[PDB]
Amino acid sequence: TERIRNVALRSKVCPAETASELIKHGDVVGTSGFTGAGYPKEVPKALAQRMEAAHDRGEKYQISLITGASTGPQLDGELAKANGVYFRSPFNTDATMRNRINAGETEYFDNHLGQVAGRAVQGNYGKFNIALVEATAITEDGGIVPTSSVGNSQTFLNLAEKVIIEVNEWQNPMLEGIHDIWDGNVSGVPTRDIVPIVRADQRVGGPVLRVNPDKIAAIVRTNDRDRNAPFAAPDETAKAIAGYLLDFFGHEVKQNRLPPSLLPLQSGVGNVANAVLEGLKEGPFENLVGYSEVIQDGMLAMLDSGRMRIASASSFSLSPEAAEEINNRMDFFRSKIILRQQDVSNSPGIIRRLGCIAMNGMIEADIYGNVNSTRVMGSKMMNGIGGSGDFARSSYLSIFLSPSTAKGGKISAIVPMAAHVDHIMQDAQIFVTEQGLADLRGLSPVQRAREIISKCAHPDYRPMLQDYFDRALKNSFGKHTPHLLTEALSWHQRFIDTGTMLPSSLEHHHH
Amino acid sequence: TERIRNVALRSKVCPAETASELIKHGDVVGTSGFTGAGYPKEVPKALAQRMEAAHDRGEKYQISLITGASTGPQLDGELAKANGVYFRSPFNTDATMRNRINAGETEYFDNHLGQVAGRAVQGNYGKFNIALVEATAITEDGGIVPTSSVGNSQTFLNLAEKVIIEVNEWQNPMLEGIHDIWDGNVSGVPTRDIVPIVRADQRVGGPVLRVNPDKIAAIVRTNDRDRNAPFAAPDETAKAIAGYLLDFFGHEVKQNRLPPSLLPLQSGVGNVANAVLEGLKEGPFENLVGYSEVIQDGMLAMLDSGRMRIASASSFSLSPEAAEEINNRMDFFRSKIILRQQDVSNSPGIIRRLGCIAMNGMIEADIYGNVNSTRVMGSKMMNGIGGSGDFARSSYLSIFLSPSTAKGGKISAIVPMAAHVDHIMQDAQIFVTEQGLADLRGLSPVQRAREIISKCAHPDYRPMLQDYFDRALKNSFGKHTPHLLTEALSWHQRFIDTGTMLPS
Ligand SMILES: [Cl-]
Ligand SMILES: [Cl-]
Ligand SMILES: [Cl-]
Ligand SMILES: [Cl-]
Repeated sequence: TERIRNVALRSKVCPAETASELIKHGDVVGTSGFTGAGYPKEVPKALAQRMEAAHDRGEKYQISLITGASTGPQLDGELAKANGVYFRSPFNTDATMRNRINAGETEYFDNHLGQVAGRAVQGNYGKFNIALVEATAITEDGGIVPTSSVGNSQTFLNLAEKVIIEVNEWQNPMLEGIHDIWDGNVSGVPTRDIVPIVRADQRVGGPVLRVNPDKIAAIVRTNDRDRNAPFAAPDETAKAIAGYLLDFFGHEVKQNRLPPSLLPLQSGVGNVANAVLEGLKEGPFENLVGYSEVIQDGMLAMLDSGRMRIASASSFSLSPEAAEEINNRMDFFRSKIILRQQDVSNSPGIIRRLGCIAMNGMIEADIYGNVNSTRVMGSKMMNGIGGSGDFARSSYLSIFLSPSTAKGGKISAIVPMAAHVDHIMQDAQIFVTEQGLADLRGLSPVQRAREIISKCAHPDYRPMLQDYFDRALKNSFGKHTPHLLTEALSWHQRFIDTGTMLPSSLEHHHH
Repeated sequence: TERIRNVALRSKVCPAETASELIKHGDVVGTSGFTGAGYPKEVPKALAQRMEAAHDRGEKYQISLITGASTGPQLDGELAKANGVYFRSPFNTDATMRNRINAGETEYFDNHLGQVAGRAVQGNYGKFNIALVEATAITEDGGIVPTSSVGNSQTFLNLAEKVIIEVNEWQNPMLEGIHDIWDGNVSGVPTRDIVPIVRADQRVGGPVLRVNPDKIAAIVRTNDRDRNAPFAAPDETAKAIAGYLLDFFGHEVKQNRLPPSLLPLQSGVGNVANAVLEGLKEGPFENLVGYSEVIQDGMLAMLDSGRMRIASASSFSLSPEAAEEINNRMDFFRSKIILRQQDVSNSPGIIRRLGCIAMNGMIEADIYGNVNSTRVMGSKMMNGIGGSGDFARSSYLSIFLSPSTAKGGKISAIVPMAAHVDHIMQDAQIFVTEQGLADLRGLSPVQRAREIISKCAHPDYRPMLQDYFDRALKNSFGKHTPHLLTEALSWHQRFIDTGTMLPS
């Protein structure tokens, strides 16, 4: 079937290589793409090539690359390989791009995902030269049907001087109808509109991105796959974490602090999220609802069994197996899923109104329960804050989940002081590791520290943590949040110098 | 003219001492009180005295004290002296209470002010045994008219098992009409209601707090004063700061990034605010609107000079001169001011929708523009995060303002690394000191550093910050946000060891 159903736009179809020539050195480029789904593929590959060729001849060729969130090898990967990106925002998971960022070759700022559209409209990223957006289809009246994510595509389409569309025949035609795109003022000039979402299954818009066809400078016909990350099978650490979390939910229900259907759930991806979604599928709950950033394997399974009734997200993040399953049953799952603009999926007004339960990963937390989601040793970027801030602060309950150690035991995920902070104490109420669960509601910092050390810290590190804390309590400038500034960051430096946070017994250590 | 206009409730009047006896060791007490305005006074004093006596006889006698925000000597002060508060939330400015907190004798957690009502309903502080609320009057229908703040009072009245009302004759009877108390589910069980505020001057509720009269166990007639802000004027440092900000706003308007009337303004608690407001009072921006937590002296003046049209807040924080001024002209000012529940004034959904400009003070910022609002040397509580987070993260523009130094030049307000973080990089776009303004929008952390160091840092400290940053760029573990962890916190330790951040 013909995917470009607007006859007039067919005249703008052309090869990827030619379309990529529309993108000039210094251009700010907004693209589709969120958790490895729905990013443009062929134009970025052709761009990277021409970039490398330019560079080889001593000619500068770099762009500013603003996305929904993370993309995949064909975009972030190819462009970072070509060294073709001078500035990147707001979220990346590609390893080559991460190396450019951590070497200072690509300037990076990881804005809260729900705020990116707003800040783009305010002009923070400068003037948008190009919007580059992947589509399932173009409708009879020139509407752009998105693919496996919505992200910021509508905002980029509004702002950009020129538009390039990739129509990807790999994406299932029955994605059409799954998106909800609102024409209301979510991220524009104040006063903004009330986003009137009062239930997770509510649609407020329509199925297409809107763009003036006169801005469309090229359409490229493509056929290439998203980045479908291998399924991260839960290990015993992930299963233990999930166990403690599910025990906690069951307890809150039995104490009437949560309904039996819990509240709208936001979860991440990976090992632990997968263990939690598997536990929810088997637990004593019913009629669950997702209001998250992403749809993952475990959510599909609950939508299939009827355990989950609806899942709202901005994107899919599926394994190949799960992708195949939803592709063969898009008719059924399309009725269970709403994909929203990320400035709506990550809207704090909505997250709070709905009372979402936030469940997020972390690099580390300190004994007072300040959380680092991004910067290893305080200076090396992992991925970015993403929407963890959007959700942690706005949620009914903010839960952080992590192995108690990293790097094969050589790093403790509970430290004296976090080397960088993404989520302040006030934005984190519950911590879960494979060692147990700390409930910090209503506690002072010293009381948080007693719970976090006793419930969450690994036994190999707990005596060092207790020693730091005990001595801080005796010696800190103030006793409200006790610290020893002489050693607060010394475990990290110890790791930098020696590859482990564990002390050597050839020198003294108070514990 | 009788303040208690419900005849039947007059039979509940009793002595402050007798009322205090309703409050038992271990109780959770929610009170009125926000920025030194509208907190109960007599029952706390009577309680404090009974607490000391009990301690002497060997009887434990402490409470949990949950407020709107800060109170004053009659409440926080007296209970601190008596050592009668085991836990305190969310915001304190009383010196005696601060000393209990920093000595570890009172447990404190400074929640975001807009979230306190919600967490209290959730059960985070435990069950509320008592709500102790100051009132201007009690209407014929049994409505409780608030005094100089709303705070969390509606929520505490809802939650508490027993209610004590102090009716304070000192408070102006013409406060009645000024408050807007919403019927809706703002902070209750999800799903919450949409709060239909789309304009800062929009009233959506009524003038009184609602409470079941069967829950009222005692009404205490009182007569005692709120705290006042000092009467003290902006010095050359604050005026320099206001000058840079006002120039910034001017450039924004000229570039069409702000309207000529700007956007609703949130002005933080502090003295740099006064400079800023005093600057706006005679600035080129007309038809201004406040959507804030508090009505300061500055705001009152603009409401007077017509330069500001309306101000929404949860509370008053006025000098005695300004207090006298508004109490002479309440009929004028009452039409210009709306006092709301703090979970409405500080609602992130509302703040974002209105597109507030947030202007807040700070202890320090690091060179990457993380902000500390609360904890000196990372461990010693000043006041609390208050509503600075609610507004910083939700605002259209998040501005932080500060002298570039503290303690007569012996502390730099710009440091290699903040000893504690309240506001992350993502929540701070603009910094202003008396040295200049740093516009960080669209910038990576190293780019932020270059702006903050060059524009904001004091000349005494700027070469030292540049030295730290340059060696970090060379030697840091990663280069995205360069640090030398062996010296990131060394300026703070140097201050602890020697009394100054300047090397010998
Ligand atoms: Cl809204
Ligand atoms: Cl809490
Ligand atoms: Cl709302
Ligand atoms: Cl920005």
